[PDB]
Amino acid sequence: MRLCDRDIEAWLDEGRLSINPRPPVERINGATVDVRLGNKFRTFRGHTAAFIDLSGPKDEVSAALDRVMSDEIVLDEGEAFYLHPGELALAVTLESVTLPADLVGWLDGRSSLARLGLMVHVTAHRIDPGWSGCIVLAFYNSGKLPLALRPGMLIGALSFEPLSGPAVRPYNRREDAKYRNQQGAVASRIDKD
Amino acid sequence: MRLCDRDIEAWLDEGRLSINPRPPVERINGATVDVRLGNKFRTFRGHTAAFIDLSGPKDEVSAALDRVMSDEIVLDEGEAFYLHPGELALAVTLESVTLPADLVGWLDGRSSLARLGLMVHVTAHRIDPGWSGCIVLAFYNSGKLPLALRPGMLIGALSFEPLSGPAVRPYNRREDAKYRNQQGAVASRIDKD
Amino acid sequence: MRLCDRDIEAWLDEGRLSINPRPPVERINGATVDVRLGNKFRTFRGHTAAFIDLSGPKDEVSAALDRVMSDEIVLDEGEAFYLHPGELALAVTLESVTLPADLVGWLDGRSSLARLGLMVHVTAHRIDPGWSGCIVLAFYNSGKLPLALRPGMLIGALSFEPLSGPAVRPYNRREDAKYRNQQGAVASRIDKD
Ligand SMILES: Nc1ccn([C@H]2C[C@H](O)[C@@H](COP(=O)(O)OP(=O)(O)OP(=O)(O)O)O2)c(=O)n1
Ligand SMILES: Nc1ccn([C@H]2C[C@H](O)[C@@H](COP(=O)(O)OP(=O)(O)OP(=O)(O)O)O2)c(=O)n1
Ligand SMILES: Nc1ccn([C@H]2C[C@H](O)[C@@H](COP(=O)(O)OP(=O)(O)OP(=O)(O)O)O2)c(=O)n1
Ligand SMILES: [Mg+2]
Ligand SMILES: [Mg+2]
Ligand SMILES: [Mg+2]
Repeated sequence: MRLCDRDIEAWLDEGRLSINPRPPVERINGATVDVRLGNKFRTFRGHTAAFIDLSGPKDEVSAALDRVMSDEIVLDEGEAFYLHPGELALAVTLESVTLPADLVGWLDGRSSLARLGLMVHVTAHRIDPGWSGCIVLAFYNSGKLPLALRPGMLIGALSFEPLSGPAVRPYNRREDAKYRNQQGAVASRIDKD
Repeated sequence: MRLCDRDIEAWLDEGRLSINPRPPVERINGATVDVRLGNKFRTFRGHTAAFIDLSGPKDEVSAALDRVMSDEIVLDEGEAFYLHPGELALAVTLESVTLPADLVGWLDGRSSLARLGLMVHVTAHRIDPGWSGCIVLAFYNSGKLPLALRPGMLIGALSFEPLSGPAVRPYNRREDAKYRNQQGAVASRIDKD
Repeated sequence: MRLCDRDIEAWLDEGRLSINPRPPVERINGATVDVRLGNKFRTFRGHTAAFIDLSGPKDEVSAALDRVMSDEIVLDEGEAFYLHPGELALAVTLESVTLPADLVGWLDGRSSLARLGLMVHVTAHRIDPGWSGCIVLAFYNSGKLPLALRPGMLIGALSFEPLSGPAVRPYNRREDAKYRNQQGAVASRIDKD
């Protein structure tokens, strides 16, 4: 079961969840809240490493991640990020989202973007109970044209699903959770497994 | 919850939910209804533009979309569409689906297709409450072999999820909704943002 | 509605849902159970066929699938599977999952893996009511770096959703279901449509 729009307006009013800044009524409809693109990005520098050993020694993996991740890219007023075909890039939502322990969220892209090949997640679209922060986007252009991405554009949508009860280990309280406090286009922390 | 098969049917029998043509009992099972491939398609003509400015002047964006989108391709009797690796294409379901205001739908592909790299959407698989029309598919072949797609084949599945209450702004009543009355392989309408 | 962590443990304790071997308490949190990577894999040999006719004559599609699928790869001690960008591969979960008729499951990847371009499904991530078996993974590396995959690593997550009632035609009792008794990195069986 997903919250319908009116109830998404209720839970937000009651402080039962937060979306900050709160999108206006034109962006909350059906069973979703549209979210917008942030202004921070990250690309990959493949020429500095041969591969990433996903569950290899913690040192080697971290040293490798730091080599291949560009610094954070902050776009000027007016400026675009050009996502070319076959290029993976990290980005972030403009909105911070905060979920309570008895709610899980789900990130969709958009059908208009799908029809041009833009994926807004790479089979990871769950926003956990107790989550609090801006959502990091993993963009991939699977289409035939480069796509200019500009801060503020509508980039996806969130839907919300009550859990069967409150989670006993929500994200804000789990010791080995990787992405609390995340505020920009944060790189993989697979090294922390 | 999602509706189980008997409850999917019950909803079809009451007429709230509607699928046209209605698939037989052999294609409604577990918590899904199988859907089939239509006969309309669209490809991209990248050579006529440099890029698409997703958030750029409305006039630029439409003019560019019209140049890159092919003529609808209509396949007659057992003609195939050849989806080659790395090629994004648009297609449609054979079935029209109509949802009421208190229900949201979700499009899956198929495991058998996944194992050959066929994606049936590009992180956009929500069918909204109030939606009424054929579903546009954004195909991408991520595998190593070209795949021949024929009309009538089983291409995906739908599951259905009651909302917490009836949506106040369902898709059929919302004024800036892009894809009401969708009956073929309709191209992106990101220009109408 | 998804089961929260305490409710997942309760259903495991009841036994009609089951995950063998059962992951410890550290791996069940929020609304998910983490799953791990198994030791069996498959690649494609494209050089033996021109294409696969998804709904062409049964005997010629079974012949083509047998020619393009490698036999099963079983990795030796401390050995890795190297997933190069743009290469599709099949794998399997370490865990066997068994769901009852009144429950559907959903496979996520991981945000840490998404941020390096690793997809763990190809728009097919529904685990059906009545399902029983190891889950076959369709991996694709959409990133810039090859990724070394080692058995035992955390590869994804499962969430669980009660159905409106028990399915009348769950997966275990359905005569044209393709993937019961599924043990390794089983190849597409699209030829059985
Ligand atoms: N594979 C898909 C997914 C969705 N849709 C349809 C069903 C939805 O109810 C509708 C809108 O989905 P989105 O909100 O993701 O699309 P947009 O945001 O691009 O359009 P809109 O401005 O109308 O919200 O399009 C479709 O035809 N094919
Ligand atoms: N990543 C995944 C997703 C699903 N499955 C399994 C779980 C499902 O219960 C089953 C069927 O999934 P689909 O209906 O998507 O696959 P098909 O339609 O190709 O098979 P079938 O004809 O049996 O419905 O396969 C899997 O092993 N790995
Ligand atoms: N597109 C997404 C999807 C998820 N997340 C956030 C929301 C989740 O609550 C969190 C964790 O998601 P995963 O469990 O899939 O990520 P990991 O397993 O890699 O991290 P962890 O070790 O914290 O479980 O990351 C995000 O920023 N962007
Ligand atoms: Mg929308
Ligand atoms: Mg199926
Ligand atoms: Mg996780």
